[PDB]
Amino acid sequence: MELRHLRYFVAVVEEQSFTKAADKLCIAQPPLSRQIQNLEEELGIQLLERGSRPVKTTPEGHFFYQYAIKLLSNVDQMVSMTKRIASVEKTIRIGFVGSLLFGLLPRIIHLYRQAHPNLRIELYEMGTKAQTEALKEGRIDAGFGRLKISDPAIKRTLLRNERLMVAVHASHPLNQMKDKGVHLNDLIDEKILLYPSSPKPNFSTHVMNIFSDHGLEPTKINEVREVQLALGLVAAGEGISLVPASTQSIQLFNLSYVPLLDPDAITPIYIAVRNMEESTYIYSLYETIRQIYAYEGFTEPPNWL
Amino acid sequence: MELRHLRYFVAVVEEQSFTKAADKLCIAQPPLSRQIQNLEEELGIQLLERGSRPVKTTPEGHFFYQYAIKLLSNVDQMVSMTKRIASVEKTIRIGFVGSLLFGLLPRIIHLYRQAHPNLRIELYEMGTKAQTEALKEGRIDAGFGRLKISDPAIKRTLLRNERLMVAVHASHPLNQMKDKGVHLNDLIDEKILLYPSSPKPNFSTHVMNIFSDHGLEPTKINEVREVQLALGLVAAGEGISLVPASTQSIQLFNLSYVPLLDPDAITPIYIAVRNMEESTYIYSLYETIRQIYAYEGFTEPPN
Ligand SMILES: [Cl-]
Ligand SMILES: [Cl-]
Repeated sequence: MELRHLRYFVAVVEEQSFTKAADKLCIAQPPLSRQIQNLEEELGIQLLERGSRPVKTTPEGHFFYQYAIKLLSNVDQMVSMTKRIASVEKTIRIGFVGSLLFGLLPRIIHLYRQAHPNLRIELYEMGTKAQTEALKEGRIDAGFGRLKISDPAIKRTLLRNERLMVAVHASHPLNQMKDKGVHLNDLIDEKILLYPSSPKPNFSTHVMNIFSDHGLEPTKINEVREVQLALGLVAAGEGISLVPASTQSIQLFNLSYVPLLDPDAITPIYIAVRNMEESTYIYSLYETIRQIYAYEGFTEPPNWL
Repeated sequence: MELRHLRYFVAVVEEQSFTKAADKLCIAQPPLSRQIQNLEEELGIQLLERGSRPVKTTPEGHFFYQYAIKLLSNVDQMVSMTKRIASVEKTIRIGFVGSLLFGLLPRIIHLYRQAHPNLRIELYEMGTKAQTEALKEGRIDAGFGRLKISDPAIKRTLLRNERLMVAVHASHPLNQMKDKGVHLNDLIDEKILLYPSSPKPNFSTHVMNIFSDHGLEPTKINEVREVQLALGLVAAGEGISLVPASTQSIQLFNLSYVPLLDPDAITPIYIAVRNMEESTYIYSLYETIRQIYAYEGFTEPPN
């Protein structure tokens, strides 16, 4: 038998009518009656005095109603009880892009971590496209990326614009311009290393937008898998690359970082959250970004609160 | 006739009586009435209602008044302009891109002409790359553009960030969001008409960039010759199109413009001058823009 068999019987007994029971179940009278019939023909006992109005129970049905109500109610309790032991431990899932690993994100996470010793924190290297998908889908709670998001269900805050830099070998003509800087236009015809080869749109997309925003489109490009390969290939003299300033966490012999003069040769750092987000766990993260930044001397991101 | 007659005629219609107009000019009304009489016979047409004392003008008389306030207003401009001329004749050459003709540019230029009555201004339509190599060579002295410029021989300053908008046929579903606007995301699958088809970079580049900033690369795209075509075709039920806000200068039956909600769905406007530029004419140009920008409630920059 079914619980549906029971809920139907119970609705008929209480209402003492087949109509007030089918309407309160939002079903038709025929299927309702047929199911209780199927219940009776399965038990071998008649529960209802059918034909006598208002509908009432057989003595056997009168006992069955009492056990049925309890059993339905114990199903209700089971479900509830089962839901009480489940899902105690709070988890915050944070998505981020690999390039952000060389900046402040780690120390930010560590601090937030000290602030919440009872919180499970899961970290996932993901791109902005996946982050947006994972956010809307609940899979993550806060994303960090370099590429703006086109999606109304999501909200981006710009945390800080970060300066682009030209990684060059030490013998390169441009290295003579290390102190002062070069312009994007000075790079236009060099072999340029773009990275990562990871799913678009990634940092290579951004670099190209920067050149395109400045009327430029370099033909000598060569996409490479990762940032260390970029730098590594540069320090072997394959060519130049464009990297965030924070990437200067990586120093390789004869690898020389060189500023850009173009006021808009910048890569922004965003935090993305679901549009209607309000967890104190995210604001606490946000506050932690504000705390670290001031500590470091960057301008603070604006008020959540 | 003489200016006397027009001035004399102006006061009688401004101040509605013969004696009250005579008070304004501090002269006798016996000859004043003769002068206005002397005007109508020369024309061979009456200008005022014969005997009516409210007072009021005739069909042809009223038209003449407005013509007169315009002429008299220009004789003052003749007087005022002639005192502040310049030195026999300089030429300032200005480069701009076509899309700027729909915004505040021509009104800036028009008011600029007024500051320098004797100045020969020379307008040249050209894209950014061409404005660069033209400023470096002296062939222009300012360049109004929509593209960023890796300098360094060139100083550019951001004047304003014009909103982008989506041109759509009024039947299009997006047109529901006419007073609420949309996001680029909604355009991902749309038929998008990019303009123009000149040498790149140009506005199409920019739009392809704007989409790129946001992690979007549309596939259903056509590049068309220019803005009118793009709009024309949008009306012709051919697709959608991304325009600067000022394109709404062009209005077509069943065309409607949807605003974009994305914060960076924008088209910047830059003046570009030679790095070491301190000419008074250019400084003057800067201030006209600030003058105009102020008038329209927009932001002034430290130029
Ligand atoms: Cl960082
Ligand atoms: Cl404008």
